Amino acid sequence: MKLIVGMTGATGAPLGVALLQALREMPNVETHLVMSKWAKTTIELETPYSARDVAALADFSHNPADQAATISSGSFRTDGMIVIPCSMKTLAGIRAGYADGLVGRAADVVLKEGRKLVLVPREMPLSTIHLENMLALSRMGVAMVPPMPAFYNHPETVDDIVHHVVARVLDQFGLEHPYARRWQG
Amino acid sequence: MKLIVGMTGATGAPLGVALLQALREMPNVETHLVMSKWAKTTIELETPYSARDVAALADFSHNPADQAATISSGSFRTDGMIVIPCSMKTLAGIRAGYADGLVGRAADVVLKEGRKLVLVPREMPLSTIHLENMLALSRMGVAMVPPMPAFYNHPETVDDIVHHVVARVLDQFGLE
Amino acid sequence: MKLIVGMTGATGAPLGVALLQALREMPNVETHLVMSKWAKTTIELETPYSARDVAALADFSHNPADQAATISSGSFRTDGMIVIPCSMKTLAGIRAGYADGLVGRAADVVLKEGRKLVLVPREMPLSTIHLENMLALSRMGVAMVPPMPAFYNHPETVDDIVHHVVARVLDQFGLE
Amino acid sequence: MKLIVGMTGATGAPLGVALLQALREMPNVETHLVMSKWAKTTIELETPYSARDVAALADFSHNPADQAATISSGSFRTDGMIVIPCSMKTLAGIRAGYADGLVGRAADVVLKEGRKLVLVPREMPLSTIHLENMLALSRMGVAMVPPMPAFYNHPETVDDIVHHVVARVLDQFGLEHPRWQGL
Amino acid sequence: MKLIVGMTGATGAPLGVALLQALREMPNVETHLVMSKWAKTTIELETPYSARDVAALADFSHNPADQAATISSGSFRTDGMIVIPCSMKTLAGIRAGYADGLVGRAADVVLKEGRKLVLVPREMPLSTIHLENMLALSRMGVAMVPPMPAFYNHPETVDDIVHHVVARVLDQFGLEHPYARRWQG
Amino acid sequence: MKLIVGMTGATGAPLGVALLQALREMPNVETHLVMSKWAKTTIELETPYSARDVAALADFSHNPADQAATISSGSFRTDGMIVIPCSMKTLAGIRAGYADGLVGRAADVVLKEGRKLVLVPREMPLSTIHLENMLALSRMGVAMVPPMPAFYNHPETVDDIVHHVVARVLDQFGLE
Amino acid sequence: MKLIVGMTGATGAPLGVALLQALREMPNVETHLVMSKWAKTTIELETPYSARDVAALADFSHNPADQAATISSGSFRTDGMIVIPCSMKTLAGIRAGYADGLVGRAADVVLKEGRKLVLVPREMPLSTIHLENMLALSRMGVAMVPPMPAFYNHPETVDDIVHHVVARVLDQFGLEHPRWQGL
Amino acid sequence: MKLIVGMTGATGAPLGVALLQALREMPNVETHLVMSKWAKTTIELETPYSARDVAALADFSHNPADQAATISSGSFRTDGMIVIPCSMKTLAGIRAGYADGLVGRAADVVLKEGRKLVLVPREMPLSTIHLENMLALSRMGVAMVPPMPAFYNHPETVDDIVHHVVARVLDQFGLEHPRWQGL
Amino acid sequence: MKLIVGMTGATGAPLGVALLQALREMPNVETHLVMSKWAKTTIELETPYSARDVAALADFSHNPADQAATISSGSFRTDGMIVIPCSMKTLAGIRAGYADGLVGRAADVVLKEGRKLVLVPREMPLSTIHLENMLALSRMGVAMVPPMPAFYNHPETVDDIVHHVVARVLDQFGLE
Ligand SMILES: Cc1cc2nc3c(=O)[nH]c(=O)nc-3n(C[C@H](O)[C@H](O)[C@H](O)COP(=O)(O)O)c2cc1C
Ligand SMILES: Cc1cc2nc3c(=O)[nH]c(=O)nc-3n(C[C@H](O)[C@H](O)[C@H](O)COP(=O)(O)O)c2cc1C
Ligand SMILES: Cc1cc2nc3c(=O)[nH]c(=O)nc-3n(C[C@H](O)[C@H](O)[C@H](O)COP(=O)(O)O)c2cc1C
Ligand SMILES: Cc1cc2nc3c(=O)[nH]c(=O)nc-3n(C[C@H](O)[C@H](O)[C@H](O)COP(=O)(O)O)c2cc1C
Ligand SMILES: Cc1cc2nc3c(=O)[nH]c(=O)nc-3n(C[C@H](O)[C@H](O)[C@H](O)COP(=O)(O)O)c2cc1C
Ligand SMILES: Cc1cc2nc3c(=O)[nH]c(=O)nc-3n(C[C@H](O)[C@H](O)[C@H](O)COP(=O)(O)O)c2cc1C
Ligand SMILES: Cc1cc2nc3c(=O)[nH]c(=O)nc-3n(C[C@H](O)[C@H](O)[C@H](O)COP(=O)(O)O)c2cc1C
Ligand SMILES: Cc1cc2nc3c(=O)[nH]c(=O)nc-3n(C[C@H](O)[C@H](O)[C@H](O)COP(=O)(O)O)c2cc1C
Ligand SMILES: Cc1cc2nc3c(=O)[nH]c(=O)nc-3n(C[C@H](O)[C@H](O)[C@H](O)COP(=O)(O)O)c2cc1C
Repeated sequence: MKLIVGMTGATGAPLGVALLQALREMPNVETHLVMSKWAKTTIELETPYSARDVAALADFSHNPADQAATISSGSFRTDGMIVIPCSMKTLAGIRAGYADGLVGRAADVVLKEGRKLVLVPREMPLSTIHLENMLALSRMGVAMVPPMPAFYNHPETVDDIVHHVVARVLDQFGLEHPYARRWQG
Repeated sequence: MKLIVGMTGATGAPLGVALLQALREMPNVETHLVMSKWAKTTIELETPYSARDVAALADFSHNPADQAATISSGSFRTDGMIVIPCSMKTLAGIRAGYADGLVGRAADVVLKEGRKLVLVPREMPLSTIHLENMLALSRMGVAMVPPMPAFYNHPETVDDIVHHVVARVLDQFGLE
Repeated sequence: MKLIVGMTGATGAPLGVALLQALREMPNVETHLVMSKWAKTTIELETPYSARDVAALADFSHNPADQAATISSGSFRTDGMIVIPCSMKTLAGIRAGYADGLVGRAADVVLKEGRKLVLVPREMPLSTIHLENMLALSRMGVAMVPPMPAFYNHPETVDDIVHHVVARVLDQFGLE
Repeated sequence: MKLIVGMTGATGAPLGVALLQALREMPNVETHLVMSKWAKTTIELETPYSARDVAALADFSHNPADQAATISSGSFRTDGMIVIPCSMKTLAGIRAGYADGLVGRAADVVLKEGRKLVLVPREMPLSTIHLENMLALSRMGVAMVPPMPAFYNHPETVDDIVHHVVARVLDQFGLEHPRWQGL
Repeated sequence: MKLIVGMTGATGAPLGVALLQALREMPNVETHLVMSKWAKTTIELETPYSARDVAALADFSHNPADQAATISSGSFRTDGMIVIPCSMKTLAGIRAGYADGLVGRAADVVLKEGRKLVLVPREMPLSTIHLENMLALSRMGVAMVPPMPAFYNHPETVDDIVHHVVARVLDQFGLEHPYARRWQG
Repeated sequence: MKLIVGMTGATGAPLGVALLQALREMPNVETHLVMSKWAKTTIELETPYSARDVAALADFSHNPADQAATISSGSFRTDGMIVIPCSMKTLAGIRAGYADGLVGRAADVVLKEGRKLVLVPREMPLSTIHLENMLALSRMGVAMVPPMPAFYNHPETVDDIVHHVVARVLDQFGLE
Repeated sequence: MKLIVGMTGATGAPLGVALLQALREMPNVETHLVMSKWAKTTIELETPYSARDVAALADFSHNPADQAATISSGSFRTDGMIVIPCSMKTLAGIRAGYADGLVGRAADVVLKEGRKLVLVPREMPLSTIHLENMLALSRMGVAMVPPMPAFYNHPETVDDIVHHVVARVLDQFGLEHPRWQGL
Repeated sequence: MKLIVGMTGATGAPLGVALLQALREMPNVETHLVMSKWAKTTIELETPYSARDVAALADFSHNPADQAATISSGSFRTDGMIVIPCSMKTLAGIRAGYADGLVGRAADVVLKEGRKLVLVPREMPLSTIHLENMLALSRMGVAMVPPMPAFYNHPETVDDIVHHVVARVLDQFGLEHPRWQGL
Repeated sequence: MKLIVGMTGATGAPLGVALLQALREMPNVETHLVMSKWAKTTIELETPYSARDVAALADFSHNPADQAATISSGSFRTDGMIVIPCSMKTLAGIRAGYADGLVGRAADVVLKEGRKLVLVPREMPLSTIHLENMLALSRMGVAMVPPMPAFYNHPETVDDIVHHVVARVLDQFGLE
């Protein structure tokens, strides 16, 4: 299983780091990371990790301006892509198909190859434009997994919420997060 | 100021309790609470409070089946409504106009009177139907304020995230 | 009052410079300027001023690449935004939501927060694409105030036409 | 070349007058003028000219209520039409196809024959209805040429703006008015 | 507060007269009336007032063919417009934007300036065209306030129904009709 | 039977005159004629008749400006309406609902009451706008019976073509 | 000039024949004819001519089933196409893009190359499906020219109507057939 | 004739080079080239030529970031534009109207002036977003000319395919490159 | 594996012949060929082969008129279908659902059963109609794999271009 992990400059960099950490604990999974310029800023602000620390969580890390990277090619097989978190700018770019950098190009390629795209859109409030773009991509089979907190499993800390979101994102690829707190009835 | 607060059976009952607690501190605000049947289950499961405790946080607590409540009529003036959290079922009913209980009727009335409606939709993932319904209501000027965690202010506890969302919902009505 | 003034590389930088001069005559208004890269080219070709001169007309002048500026945050309260003049490319980015820089990000934020956005779109002719984008934004309550000459008040000079457009743009925020 | 020129009651009668003057200097262009009722009001308020003065600038002048004029039939060949300036009411009538007078009829005819219609829409602000109407006609190949002032060529007077607008309108028919290059 | 009051040739002229009467009793409110040709006919048929009697209820009255009236200009500030009753022809004109007379022009101007437009559409049955036009304008924020009778407050006379409609129309401008019979529970 | 016959200023007044002559041969049919201003021009250019002659072919001839005529009321029962011929402008007014005169008002009323409307649209070529308007009305059950020549029955004269169109128009109301 | 002329099984074979005769009088126009199967039936029933007679009126006559004809490729340059008259079935095939025979293929080719397609649609009444199909092609710049009789020029015979229709069809290609003025 | 030629970072730089060479053989055609950043990468990887070599094939070469170039204004008359090959990113930018660089701007200008835009879209497979974008521009009269190989004329080399594509692109402007007939 | 391979009369019969040759090198794949009437013309003009030669490349070759063939039944399990090359007319028939022959019927069945359909659409230029039909089918999950030349791997011959297209078509079914 080869997964692309795009990270983007929406607040919620801890979500990306945690997903990358959980992926690192699965040996059957090769990860290709692309951090946008603004994701690097957000990682540094919101987590104790640097961008290089996060890059080291992945098997491969590609430059966001590098349209000649492996994952820019359709013939280079992957099982899909997660953008976490996904900003409104990146969301809008993917919907329009304006593949100006590698996050956008890798996403455009994933879609043309029929591979799974999972977005973790984060913004509040959501406007009509945000919702239009989300719907357009949803109709195409793109999974929309905003980081909405669950309270039924009695979370206490931010980590509790992050890990639940990560588990529910991973569900999209039939992957089992080993600390998921699921509904029992 | 008169505000309708709808509570609904989406996970996130602490979101609604906290908004009610904040509003309680504002004497200038008259609150009209409508807890759905499933919001009572979610409150009692996810909070240390009972439905009756939450009811006591509001100036009025209308029965979710009472289509004869003051707020069911457009002639009764309010400043608008918040549904927090808002389930996909309730969202869908509002979009369709299928006003079969008081949460749905109050919302339909708010919309027909040109009053402010603010929804706190909570579901994950969001499907095509959810997004269709959300989009259609957004085009009508309904505020969509999902409980999206912000990390730029370095939250530590669930209370931190809850506090942030409530502050932003309050913002929709110029409240601090 | 807090107003964001975006300047964009459409011909008509004198419209933007004149608006900022008129705002500087109002001591109660805090102005946040964002000049695009091409707006600087246009200012220097069409006005007596340099980019620095125009920057000095506003309380703040943010870098058009700086997505961390105050006005990129929703929680930072403003009374809205004017893009004057507004090129088709900027208009297109806003309609699409492709918030690549601060003009785009500030606009996207103004819209999500339900604040007032006023665009001064300048292009001739207007293509199908231009009108599509204008129509979509208009349905959302975005004011479209193109710099259309009025001849009923018998203008004589360019300044007369400029002044009239500015006053009507100002009029959107109930200003004289 | 045969061109229909419609004038309409939006502010900007000076734009229509200057177009007719520019077309008057071109011998192998036959102009057919239709001034709307409210255009006469706008001409007289905004220019030093009377209605008859403006009518004299064109080869033919047709009554706005005359649905039996030459230009109201598609069998009468022309090279197209300019409405300058074009009010929101006239723009809406054309979009709807409600051809109540000659301006609407001629425009409707130009469209059905597949000839070139150029509109000079003027209103501010532009509402949702305005934009909807403009977009629907744009999709049909109707040129939308609002009188948007250019500043890159350093205008000083109203005339500078008016003549530039006229030049860019004329461009639609490949006609040269007596521009951007490098920087 | 400056309000434009358009009247139109749908049955229901008593609704217009009553709204104008109620407005006359509010000194903070300047009214600009435009009666269509057919409204004049309807006023004379349905009320004991003449058109001039109704004109005298307003602070200003403009000619329906007068595209040069104050209210035809956007720069002339008003707080909005009510068309009461609003015929299907007038409704259709406003939706198409075919601003052929002053009722239509003043309405078109109100919409371009972002001011409040309140329509009191009256026709029965409603056809697909009526409904299309009503919806198009509704999506733009135009208030659709058809004169539908309420029976919960136990009306007895036509006046009872007229005054309730008028009160509910006035609600659109935050104005208080002093004889409103509101729902008490 | 009560039928409204609208005449409109499209070329093809002989189609309208012939329809009225054929109806006058049916003693059970009460005809309500409304000739538009331009229909009078067309009748006088294309037929041997004057406006008065054509008016005398029907039981009633209402003034095209008279919005108070019997047929302007829905409660006044009719079996429907034919517009023959129907110009694009009249077709456009009906589709838009801009019922400025009696032809338009009578049509708008026929539609709201669910009565049968038959249009004989005449124009060549048919533009996008014309087809839009025709399609919209067609979706509502409005019959579109343009005066299309049939050559299978070997016509020789204009009257043969005219007669065939009239019979097929008549056929809409199960008439011979 | 190279023009494709398609004929189709709507009533109005006399319209197609008269178009070919008018084009035959024009030396610098090369006509390519495609008669549909049902058009041959309509020609023989409605005219004094046989199928071969009509084929002789054109420079080239292609089999309606021949998808290998010159006109079935976009590399073979023409100035466009007229389908006269055009049945609802053929109109629907073109709209759908279901280019089963040469009439549909040539029309599909004309469209993809951005050349001028003119249709002479004939049916009565017109249904919702007819109008939908006509509208969709109209939006793409396809001229819709139904054979609508004009009466203002005082016709007496069927020929008068036929020749006027032909003249107005030819107008689409700027060709003059051997009209409205004033009143 | 004045033609804008845009080159873009889709595979198929040989297609753009061959178009410029073919246009170079035509004296009364003035070509304005705009190579995108990624097009230079594609040229160098896929051809024996450098960026400067290709720029020398055109009369004018404009920087892709230069929004002040002659071709960025509608007052500067051209006969239209070819983007060859056209990436999905550039195709999407044009459709959206997001005219961030000169390729997008010139294309946006060509469209607003009603001049002819021809795109040579290349990607495989084509996604829903690609097709949506292509369709929206097609509706506006933008020619969509993907580099689809023909086999009926029996090609042997890559050059055979390239030159046929070029010929069919040129067809859009009525230019003859130095085809199907019968069977 | 069971694969349906439709061949259609677009130029590019060498693409279809090459695909069938590549499949014949895979012993686990049962191929069901349907050559259209015009595909036979194209094969004989563009390849060294006759229709019989191409038929012999597949396990089954069904008559393009035979709506009773095995693959016309949904209950007959397959892994999907490739149309290579796919003309605009065939593409149009599939999008419309006008399943007049076996290529159309087999495709309509593949879609109703939720099996994979891969079209190799070949035409230049692509008109509005072509793109409409392609877009509609694409929204349903139909893969659009037009024979687009790739120059990054430095091809020299027609066979190089052909081979690359085939491998990417194959790639849709996870084949080499
Ligand atoms: C600290 C901070 C927080 C931000 N949070 C969000 C957010 O949650 N949602 C969003 O759409 N953009 C957010 N942005 C704005 C984006 O970072 C900006 O639009 C940027 O251009 C995104 O580019 P990228 O998607 O390529 O990373 C934030 C920016 C800053 C600096
Ligand atoms: C503990 C629990 C959590 C739930 N969370 C959600 C949720 O997050 N989003 C949602 O749409 N529905 C959620 N539901 C399901 C809704 O309660 C259910 O659709 C119900 O019909 C909603 O009715 P109501 O909106 O009137 O309260 C949840 C149910 C349970 C019991
Ligand atoms: C002098 C000159 C005049 C221009 N005028 C316009 C114009 O009026 N409308 C427009 O959309 N673009 C115009 N542009 C092109 C834009 O500058 C270009 O699209 C640029 O990318 C806009 O970027 P921005 O919106 O961030 O400023 C002009 C460019 C130049 C230099
Ligand atoms: C002097 C004055 C200025 C006007 N300016 C405009 C204008 O700028 N745009 C517009 O749409 N209408 C404008 N109008 C209103 C129109 O004249 C009015 O809608 C009229 O019905 C148009 O009719 P017409 O298009 O047949 O001329 C103006 C009216 C007056 C008297
Ligand atoms: C007495 C009478 C009652 C009418 N009632 C209505 C009605 O309720 N609804 C409607 O749309 N038109 C009604 N009309 C028809 C309109 O008056 C007619 O369409 C007229 O053209 C409207 O023009 P106006 O809107 O400019 O006044 C009525 C007409 C008459 C004479
Ligand atoms: C002799 C002549 C022939 C006309 N023929 C047509 C026609 O066939 N189709 C059309 O839409 N308008 C035609 N018109 C133009 C209309 O008469 C014009 O649009 C008029 O405003 C229609 O108004 P009415 O529908 O109320 O009669 C013709 C006009 C003249 C005088
Ligand atoms: C003599 C007769 C008259 C016909 N007239 C028409 C007609 O007016 N309009 C139409 O759409 N079809 C008409 N048809 C039916 C068509 O001929 C039939 O749909 C046929 O399949 C058309 O095929 P084609 O377009 O390939 O010629 C007529 C058929 C017959 C035999
Ligand atoms: C050699 C290689 C081949 C590429 N081929 C294509 C292609 O076939 N189609 C496409 O849309 N993008 C292709 N790309 C990706 C684009 O180059 C990338 O999206 C870039 O941002 C396009 O920018 P531009 O249109 O300004 O040149 C390719 C990239 C590389 C490095
Ligand atoms: C040699 C030649 C090449 C053709 N090339 C194409 C083409 O590339 N695209 C297309 O849509 N049709 C093409 N056709 C036309 C089709 O063969 C025609 O539309 C036929 O009806 C298709 O039917 P089918 O899809 O059942 O094979 C070509 C025809 C000939 C004979």
